[PDB]
Amino acid sequence: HRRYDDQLKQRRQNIRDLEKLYDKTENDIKALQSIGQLIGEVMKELSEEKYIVKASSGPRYIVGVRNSVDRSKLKKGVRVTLDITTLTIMRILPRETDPLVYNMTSFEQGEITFDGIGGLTEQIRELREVIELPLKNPEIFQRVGIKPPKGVLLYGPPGTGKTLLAKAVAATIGANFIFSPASGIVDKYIGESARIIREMFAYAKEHEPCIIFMDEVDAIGGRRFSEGTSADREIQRTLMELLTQMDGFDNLGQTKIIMATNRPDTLDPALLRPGRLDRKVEIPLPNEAGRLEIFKIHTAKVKKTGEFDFEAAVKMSDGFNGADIRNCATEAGFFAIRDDRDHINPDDLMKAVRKVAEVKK
Amino acid sequence: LKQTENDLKDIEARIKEKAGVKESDTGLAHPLQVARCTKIIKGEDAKYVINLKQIAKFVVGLGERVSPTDIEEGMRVGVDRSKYNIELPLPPRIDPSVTMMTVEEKPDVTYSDVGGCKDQIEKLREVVELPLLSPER
Amino acid sequence: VGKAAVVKTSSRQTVFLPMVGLVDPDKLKPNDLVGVNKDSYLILDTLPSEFDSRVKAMEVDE
Repeated sequence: HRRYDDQLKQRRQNIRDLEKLYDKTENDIKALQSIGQLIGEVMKELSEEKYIVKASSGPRYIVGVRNSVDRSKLKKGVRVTLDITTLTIMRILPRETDPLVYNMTSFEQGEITFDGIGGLTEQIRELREVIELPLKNPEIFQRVGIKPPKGVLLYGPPGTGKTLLAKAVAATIGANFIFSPASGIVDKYIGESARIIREMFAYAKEHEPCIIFMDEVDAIGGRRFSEGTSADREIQRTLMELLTQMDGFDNLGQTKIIMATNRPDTLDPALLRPGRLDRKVEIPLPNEAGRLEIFKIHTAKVKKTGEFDFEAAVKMSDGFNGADIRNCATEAGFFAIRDDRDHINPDDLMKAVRKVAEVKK
Repeated sequence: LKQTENDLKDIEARIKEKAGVKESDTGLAHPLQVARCTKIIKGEDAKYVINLKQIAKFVVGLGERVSPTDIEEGMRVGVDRSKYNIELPLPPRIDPSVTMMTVEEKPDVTYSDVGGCKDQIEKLREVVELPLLSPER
Repeated sequence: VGKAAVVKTSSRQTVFLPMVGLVDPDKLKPNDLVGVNKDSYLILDTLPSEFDSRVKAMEVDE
């Protein structure tokens, strides 16, 4: 009799799995009377209740209204609910910015600790002074009487001490980090382009700690003095809307302006204005003091013998960057794979240091 | 007045030509740019409906079974965009799209210079004519 | 407010729908390929991942 006691309890738990599933589908069976409503937004007030609303799902259709809601939330700049057939306003939904993958990146801030590409104290901390100042007390710019600088410029080799600063420095600030790819805003067919980015600033007005990072964009750089382009004439055209955010009604001091480029070529001088771009962080080849903090993280990853001298390897570095430092133990560790040991001799590591200097450029 | 009396038997045969259209009468009324039909009413997975155009872009991972029984609806299903193969129901696939092609017939040219072309033409004959004679070698 | 979402059709028509049990809470993703009814617009067959095309040209050899 006790054999079924434990089984019937599992059957009752299965009945709930055999019940609550279709229970949500039955509400959709009775929902055939109400068709899924389209998209709409209030534009300009016209009559008492009914206003002018253009549906983004098609041509211009002015629908009716319902008394279930009032005109407090019916003002301009809010999403509404319009029926397909009856053509009325059902209820008031909250304004939706469509947080797509390119609208708001699912990857935010980072899972990584402090700079592994860093080690320059003067330049890295120089960026944090124009960031953390408005975050807590913006009382310094009040006595000076100046607008908070958003300018950040990065020029040099991409991906080496340059790209990863976004996923590292901005991750520890505790602010919203939205990755903004240049290949996601192209929109090859009827490009929305910069109009997509305009919808992204809605998070800045809602959430103050918001950081926007443009990742290695040389595409908008060339101004094409000949102007013989085909699809690139729209690019200089869509760039002017991006300049409006640095020009027109939008003034915040929270969202930071960061744009990176490979080379100081024909790049548009207007965006280079000393008001638009301020901090310019070069990617030089510093001494041991600059690469010291990189070697510590570089050492903690590799498990090897406790006898090593990295001071002589600093002089061995010529034209090497944060990415080339990883190459050192990467190639040196390959020689120990067939040796059935994870220990890396200090001379074996220096052999890979010279090997990167041969493949340079 | 040949065309005048040719339509006499053709209009009567147009209904016979319409008899093949009587298979699918939906959506009003083989080289193709991109495969396009209307709703593909005919059509694991059983029915297969895929269309690529400005409206209602479709994709299906499975296939290779008989839903439609050969041609269906807009009659255009098959290779376009690459990436897309409907094979099993007698496909109109890998067919020239809208393009500019120069195709002529019988480019007749007689002999011109045989002076140094004695063994030089033989090298040209070993290109085309050679596999068309004795491929066993 | 309660629970709701927004779905944009491939026909350039954005539709609004309330809480619907035809999809799982883990299946909700931005830019998720799905399909709905021709009129009522109710999610039925969920399309796979990889929005737009796949690696526009391909050669497969095992």
